[PDB]
Amino acid sequence: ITAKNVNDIKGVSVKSNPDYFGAAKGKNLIIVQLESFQRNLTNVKINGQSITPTLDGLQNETMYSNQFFQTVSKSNTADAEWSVYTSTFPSGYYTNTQTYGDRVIPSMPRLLGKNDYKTATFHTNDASFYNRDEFYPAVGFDKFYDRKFFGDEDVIGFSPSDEVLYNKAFPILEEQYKNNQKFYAQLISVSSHMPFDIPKDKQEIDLPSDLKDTELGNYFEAVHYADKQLGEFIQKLKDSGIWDDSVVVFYGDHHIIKTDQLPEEQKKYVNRSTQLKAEPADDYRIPFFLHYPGMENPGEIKNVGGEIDIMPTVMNLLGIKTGDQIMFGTDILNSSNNYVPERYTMPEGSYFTNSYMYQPDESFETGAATNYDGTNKELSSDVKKRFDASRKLLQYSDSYVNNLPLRN
Amino acid sequence: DITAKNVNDIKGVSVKSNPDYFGAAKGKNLIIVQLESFQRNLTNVKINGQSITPTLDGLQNETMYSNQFFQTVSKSNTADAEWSVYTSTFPSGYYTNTQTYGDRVIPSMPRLLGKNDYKTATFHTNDASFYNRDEFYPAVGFDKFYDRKFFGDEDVIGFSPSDEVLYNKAFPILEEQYKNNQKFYAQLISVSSHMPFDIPKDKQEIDLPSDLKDTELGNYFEAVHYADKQLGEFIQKLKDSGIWDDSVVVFYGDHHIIKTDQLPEEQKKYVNRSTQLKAEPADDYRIPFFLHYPGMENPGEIKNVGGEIDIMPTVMNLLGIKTGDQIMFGTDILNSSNNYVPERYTMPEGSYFTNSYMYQPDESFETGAATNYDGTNKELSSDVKKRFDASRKLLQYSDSYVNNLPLRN
Ligand SMILES: [Cl-]
Ligand SMILES: [Cl-]
Ligand SMILES: [Cl-]
Ligand SMILES: [Mg+2]
Ligand SMILES: [Mg+2]
Repeated sequence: ITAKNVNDIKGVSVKSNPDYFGAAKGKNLIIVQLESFQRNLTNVKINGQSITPTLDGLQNETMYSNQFFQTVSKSNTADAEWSVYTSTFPSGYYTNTQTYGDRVIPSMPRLLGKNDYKTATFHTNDASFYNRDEFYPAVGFDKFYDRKFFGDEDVIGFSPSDEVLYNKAFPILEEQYKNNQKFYAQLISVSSHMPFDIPKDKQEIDLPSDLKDTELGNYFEAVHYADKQLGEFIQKLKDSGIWDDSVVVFYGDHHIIKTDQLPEEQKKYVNRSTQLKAEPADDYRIPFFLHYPGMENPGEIKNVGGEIDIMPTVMNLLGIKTGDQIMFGTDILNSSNNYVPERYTMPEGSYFTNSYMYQPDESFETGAATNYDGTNKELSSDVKKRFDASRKLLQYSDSYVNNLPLRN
Repeated sequence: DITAKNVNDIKGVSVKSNPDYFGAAKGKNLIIVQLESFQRNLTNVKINGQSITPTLDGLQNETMYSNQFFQTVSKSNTADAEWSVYTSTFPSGYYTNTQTYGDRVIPSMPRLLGKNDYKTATFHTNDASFYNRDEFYPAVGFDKFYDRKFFGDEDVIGFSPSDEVLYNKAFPILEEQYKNNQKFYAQLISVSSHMPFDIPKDKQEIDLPSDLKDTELGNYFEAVHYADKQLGEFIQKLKDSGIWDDSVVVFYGDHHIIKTDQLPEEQKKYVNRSTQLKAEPADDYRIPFFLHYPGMENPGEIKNVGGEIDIMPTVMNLLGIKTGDQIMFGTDILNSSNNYVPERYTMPEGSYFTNSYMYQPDESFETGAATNYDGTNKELSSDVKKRFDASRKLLQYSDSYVNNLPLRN
């Protein structure tokens, strides 16, 4: 298995002389993974109250996507991290951070570490969760900051709040910045994790009575809190000068609300402005925002992507050659026909494109392609090719990951 | 390979082989009322001499009742309560079970009663599309459900007809079954005390002190008082008609709604401390539970703990119905003394409540904490470990069992 072979199997055409290559050469990298944020519940107003004003404001000054998809399996948050760090698929069976925490895993932090970046990840819960204390070394992060680093002050749910996350991380980044140390920081938010129970004094949305004592109402309070704290973190990055010297990426780890299951009177709260009339496609959309210094071309990215695509997309902006490193993702700024294979909650060979989703049943022929306007799509040759490629890619990714060398 | 015996062995609660009260209510009707957002630490409260729940307080002298009965809910609280009660299986840590498994043939209390000559119905004044009830109720084998279409749009409180309309329109249906010798199980789901607790001004009967007036807790007290009043009127009709003397009647709160430790300091004096558990969330997770059956000679406080999953096995014993090979994760609370209640979703998996302490894990079992209900720490002994392991295994088995249920089509 080689990098070329994998790319040929996927069959997505990527520019040989890529645009934006090294547009952010030598810049820092800050990535924030936002817990349980989904695109169809962002940019929503409840009686004039914006739920995600921070994300809404970023649309004018970033490249962002309305068709960016989660690529997760059994352990959703950890599968998101797996996808992003490794550009390999999460398992259909295992939790990869558990099963492969004993391997030497090629990765984004490892590659950046070979290009003079110090690398760290930040999360306020204990790193024993999902085997993170083994996984983070396995992917070659120089450091991870876990509950031991963050206090037990201002707990929301089961660990310190996003406010504590950003306030304790920022000074570390500021000191690296002042000392001319190129850095990659990954922050994993948590305050908007289910059950979305936010202290009363931190709830800022006055909910209408059809949202009171509902999962969706609680979700909106938690997302609003998380978005607020993100905005305060961004303002500190701007004031400090870090923003103008860094690539910054924000994405939701995965969806949490099944919007077609909502009570009928709550459905009016779902954002329909970029709705896909196919499930689970619509819900599987996660917000995605990308900033880099001196960007001249902000706006909507048309090519679809998933979490596995973040690494190749970012490495291109940072001007880093990936060489022989196997990546199952694609640089989304240098392709136009990308697609995203899915598994676990969907059968193997399921995938999303920029215009339709395919899902098999007992066989390819008994499956269904559904256009994003809701109409059926005939199972043509191209639909078949992506199904076959998707299944082969998953096989290769599973085999590749399973054959990684042991750390000991 | 999951059997009823295996599940019971995993839980490890000792249940009398020759049970007491078996068939004490053989052949009687069953009426169960699920009271929206009632919690035990906000019942039997007086505000300046005014009783908030005088109906429930009065029942204490003539029922078996519990001061340590717990909610067992997850993502969709009201529906998870119904799930727990009808199925005696745990709500999911991930799904809303009434949504995800509404396409299954689900073994249940109404299904089992239907095989013992009961006609079964559930009543709720909102639209049955909510939480997939219009599929869930058939899935568990209710003969009928009566929803908003049946109740009309008179006397709306909040978003649907009042508890008064619920009881007034249900009663004549029960009365006709009674007169025609049709044994029945009726499940009524109240709604007037749902948040935001908006009760019409002419229906507010508590004169609130200024530290409660126009506050969430104040509105909560008016709504609970209204709901308790209407429950009392329903009971009086059951008594007058003769149905009361021919029926097992169970009342329970679906789940708590007020986080009492988050109240303003001056409102905390309103919380009932008389049977306080000095552990959270144990204290708030207590829901009222009252059981009546005709010719009961032994009214008073049930010492053994229970949760919503325990209602089915407890009731089937009273009705003299053998459950056979039907898998139940709950326990007959009148024939055990060491029952415990696993919790999830708002607590980590392996958390549980006993009659004397709560356990909650952290990163591992060993880094968790057992807290006695007097507030003191409890050392993590072998028995504490066994219940943690059993709790986690029970949740796994329940999730697997429910996921493997056959499709209705
Ligand atoms: Cl008790
Ligand atoms: Cl559930
Ligand atoms: Cl139990
Ligand atoms: Mg997550
Ligand atoms: Mg409820």
